[PDB]
Amino acid sequence: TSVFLPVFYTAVFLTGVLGNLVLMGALHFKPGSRRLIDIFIINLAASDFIFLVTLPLWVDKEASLGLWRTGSFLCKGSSYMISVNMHCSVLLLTCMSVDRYLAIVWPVVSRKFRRTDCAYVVCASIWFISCLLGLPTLLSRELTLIDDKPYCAEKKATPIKLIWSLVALIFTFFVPLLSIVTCYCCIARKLCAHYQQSGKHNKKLKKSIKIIFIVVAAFLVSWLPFNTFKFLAIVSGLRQEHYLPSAILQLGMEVSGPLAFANSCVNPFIYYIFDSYIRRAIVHCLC
Amino acid sequence: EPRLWVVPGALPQV
Amino acid sequence: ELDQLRQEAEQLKNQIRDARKACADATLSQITNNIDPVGRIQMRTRRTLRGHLAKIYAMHWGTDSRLLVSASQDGKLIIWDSYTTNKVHAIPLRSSWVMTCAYAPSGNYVACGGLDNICSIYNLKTREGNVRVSRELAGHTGYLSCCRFLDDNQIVTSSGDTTCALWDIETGQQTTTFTGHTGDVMSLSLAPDTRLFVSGACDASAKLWDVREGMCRQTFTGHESDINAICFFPNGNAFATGSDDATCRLFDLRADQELMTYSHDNIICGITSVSFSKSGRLLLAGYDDFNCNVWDALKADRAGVLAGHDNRVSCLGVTDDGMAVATGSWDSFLKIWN
Amino acid sequence: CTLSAEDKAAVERSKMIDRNLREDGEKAAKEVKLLLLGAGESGKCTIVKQMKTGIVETHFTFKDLYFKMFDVTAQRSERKKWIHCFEGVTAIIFCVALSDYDLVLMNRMHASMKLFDSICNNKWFTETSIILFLNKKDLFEEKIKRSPLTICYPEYTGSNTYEEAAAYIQCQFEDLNRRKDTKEIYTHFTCSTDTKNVQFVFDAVTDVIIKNNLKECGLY
Amino acid sequence: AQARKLVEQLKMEANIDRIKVSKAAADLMAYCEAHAKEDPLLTPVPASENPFRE
Amino acid sequence: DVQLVESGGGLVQPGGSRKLSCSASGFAFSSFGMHWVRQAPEKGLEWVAYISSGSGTIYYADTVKGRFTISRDDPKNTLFLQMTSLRSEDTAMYYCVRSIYYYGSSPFDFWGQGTTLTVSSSDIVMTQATSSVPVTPGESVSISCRSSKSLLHSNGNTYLYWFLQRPGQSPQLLIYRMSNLASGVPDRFSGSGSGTAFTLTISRLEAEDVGVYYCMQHLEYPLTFGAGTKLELK
Repeated sequence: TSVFLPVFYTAVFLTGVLGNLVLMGALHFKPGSRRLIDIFIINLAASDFIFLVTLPLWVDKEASLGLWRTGSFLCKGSSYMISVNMHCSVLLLTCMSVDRYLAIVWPVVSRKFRRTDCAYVVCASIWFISCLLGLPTLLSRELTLIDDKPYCAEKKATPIKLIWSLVALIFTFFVPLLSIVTCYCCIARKLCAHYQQSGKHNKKLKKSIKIIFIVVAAFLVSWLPFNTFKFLAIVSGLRQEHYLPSAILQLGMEVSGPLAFANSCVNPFIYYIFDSYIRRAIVHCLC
Repeated sequence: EPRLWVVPGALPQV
Repeated sequence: ELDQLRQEAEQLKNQIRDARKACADATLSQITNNIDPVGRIQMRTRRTLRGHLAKIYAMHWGTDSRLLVSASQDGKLIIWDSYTTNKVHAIPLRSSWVMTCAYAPSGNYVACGGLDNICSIYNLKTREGNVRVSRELAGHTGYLSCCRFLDDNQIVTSSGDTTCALWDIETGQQTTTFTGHTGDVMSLSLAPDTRLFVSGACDASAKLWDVREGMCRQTFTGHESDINAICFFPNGNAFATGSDDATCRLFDLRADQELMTYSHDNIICGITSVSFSKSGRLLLAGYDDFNCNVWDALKADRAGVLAGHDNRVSCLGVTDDGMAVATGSWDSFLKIWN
Repeated sequence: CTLSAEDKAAVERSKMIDRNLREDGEKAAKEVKLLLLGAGESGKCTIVKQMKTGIVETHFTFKDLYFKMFDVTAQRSERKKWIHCFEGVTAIIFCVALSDYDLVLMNRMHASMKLFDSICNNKWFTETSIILFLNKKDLFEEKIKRSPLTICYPEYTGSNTYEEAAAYIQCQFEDLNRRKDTKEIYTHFTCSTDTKNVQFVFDAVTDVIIKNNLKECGLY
Repeated sequence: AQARKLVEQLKMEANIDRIKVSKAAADLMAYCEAHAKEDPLLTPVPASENPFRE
Repeated sequence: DVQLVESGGGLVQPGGSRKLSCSASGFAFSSFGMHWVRQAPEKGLEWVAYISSGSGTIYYADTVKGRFTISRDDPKNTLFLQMTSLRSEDTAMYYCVRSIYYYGSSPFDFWGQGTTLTVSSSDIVMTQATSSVPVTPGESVSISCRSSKSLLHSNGNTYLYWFLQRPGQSPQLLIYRMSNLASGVPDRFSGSGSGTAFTLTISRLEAEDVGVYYCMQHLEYPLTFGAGTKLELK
């Protein structure tokens, strides 16, 4: 536990930093025409890069016990920036999923509806909305120092804040999750329908459906448990009933935390392995 | 309870 | 007979080479070592032209230095107003295999190329509200590669069947046919006085022809690969060719010799377009390495790099006054450099 | 706003021109573009007989689909300098006749294979599939008894049957692909029926388009 | 027939007189130094008479 | 074969509706702006309404705003000027005018034959010094009209137009942009100006240069015309 978490955290930090740096070097210098998914990929890589740069500054708390000897200012900034990146990750993933759905299932009305400038302004707007949604995180976090810096904690909430958090979670995770599930299931159904016919080279499409299934399974196993556990926490808090369970939920979020970081850090690896184009770009840039 | 200063931990809590 | 003809040709070729060598004692490499150094020219994209949905293969600059026509393989021909970025006309085309285009020095007629082995001269200034085909001039057995307006009625057309011809609008027949190229011709240039013209072919040679006489007069050699671009000097007694061997060679019609070679041991990409400046001092050429490079015309030293193209650049035009430079690449974009 | 009366209408005309060009390009992108190529005296007329200057375009319409073939048999020039126009095509149709293993034009099949592995392994063609058509099956049937396949390929070590010879020809033609990770080669035996010849084209294009879309999107 | 045309073409090609290259170089230098003043490319131009400015 | 035939007109009681048509032929009715310049029965020209290609921008005059509707039918090449609440002011000569706008265009190049409608009983102003000049064949004519504002623009060109309405005919454009001759205009006609004062010169007019001369400006919506420069054969 006290040693299980720091080692996984630092391994995730190392692998994420290396993968994001390699991706940056690969798709930063490249000759040709700009793609539509490339800007989404670079935005996701940039979001996940700062998702864990301050992570080594956070493992000190979980190293021995709530240690924050680095300073006092960095706690608020780190909490805000990892909260902003957490908000950015799922929204960027669902934007990518809906873009893929529009580009594959309906390449008749989405052929001209999606544009490079439109995608850029969507990225700017989504970054801005995530930044404004992360504002309560910045003001909430503060130091205590009551018992020689126990931990960098905050008051739980007010019932209005419980309602606000529940609404925000519903609008930022649940709706994107159902959108991702629906878009990917429709894409898989279309691919299976094209695959079942007696073709000649139709059997080479196993890669695409395999990638879809792997991405969906990884997202479901990583992001869902944290969100549903915390949703149970708010719904129990607002119920006021005797349904006040033990730290079984509290242990739930703490273990599920590293799961999200694992999904964030393994994202470049699946792009490097189960994809072309960037695969050759990485080896061309690395030399 | 507010004086207990519950620790969220890593990702933002409720 | 074959042996006698070969021996006579070889003997005459040696005599011609000896005559050429007899007029070369002081090369231009050491001549231009006494001059004020030319500073770096930093050109910025003043205006960007958008609207094309396919690769751009040729373009021409108007005499007013404000209207330019761009040829693209999307089936459309667009007249661009460079001052305000406005499309004056959008000419529909029956074929989407455009390879060349031309703009008459009158503002009334515009030419175009294609793979149909036919001419595509349209009329712009008409009583009707739409651009219609003035005349479909056929008679070539080779793909269109270059065409340039000389007068309002005369035009020299280059085709892929290793020959060139001079056409008339009303008759539609080749007034004079230029024959003698061993390889296919790809580009041609017109002298300022509109009396002589020189074309570049894939046979690693550029030959000078007379429009009135209708026969090859001067032959230039020295290139190590096929020539893809050519352009006259502003004075009119010299020209430069851009070949695929990553070297630009300037040939003067007077000395019948190559002055100097533009070489650099960093790029092995050929030259698609060659253009001069107002004073004939800048010889920027569009290479295949996704950008354009500016070459000095007297010192053979690079003095500026034109970058910002997402694909290989194949179009390069300079206005008559030499005030703006327009480059067109395969990324369906046009950039204006001042 | 620093625009005069004439400029306010010039920009409007430019906007209408832009919208018209965008609509025309969107309509053109829907149509499927194919290129027809072959060796000397190749049977390239079978496709235009089944379904119906230097370049001639043939077009015909299916249920919710459109096609546009291009023939360049009248060029007779350096192929390396006019092949730029054919980048981005949906597929390239290569017509080869099985009745050429003993005809002499040097063997015709050698020229056909040279053209095939020159066009297939090209700088400008690394993302477009190639569809291969084998013509004159009946004459091959009647000539395989008179002459064997060993006349053309000296490495043949099989029976002078039809199935083995056809399989050998197919693998020999498919072995010239050095870019199998990005390009696929479709091989079909042309029949007398018009539908049996172009149903294969439809099945090939309906998968090539999907593969290209997936590769562009990043899912393949 | 083709050889007869070829030998005649080179005969006319060798029939033209030859001139020195120093005079051509001097003329080229004079042309370069005479039109350099009115060259907007080499000589910088103030952003007052340029309609291509933003 | 270019023509602009106008249908509708006659005697109509005040306070009614009248239907007008501009069915065009001989040219593409999809890229030409449509105008409805009106000429008073005695003298004078004024602009009523204008619609651009594709029905993008629609402009109206101040005196006819709120009661004039202008529409065009691209498939039928017909233009409409349906009006409501007719008044004795709307008793004049109606003209249908085509125009195109691009770099080097010639707006107001063609004018319709006109239709007659009768009803029972900060704008730039253009002033002309004289309305009647005694002129004989083979003489020089100097016609000048002033502008309240400076017609010179930052782009370096002047927006001034000239017209010639022969009796029993339709106005014909002579000079556009103050320095460009229209199609079919002889070398005798010319033009000059300085931004505020504009002059028109005619040299060696034999018999065809007789009528009312009109000058206007193309700088704002109202598009006010001139007054009249009638020439007498003496």
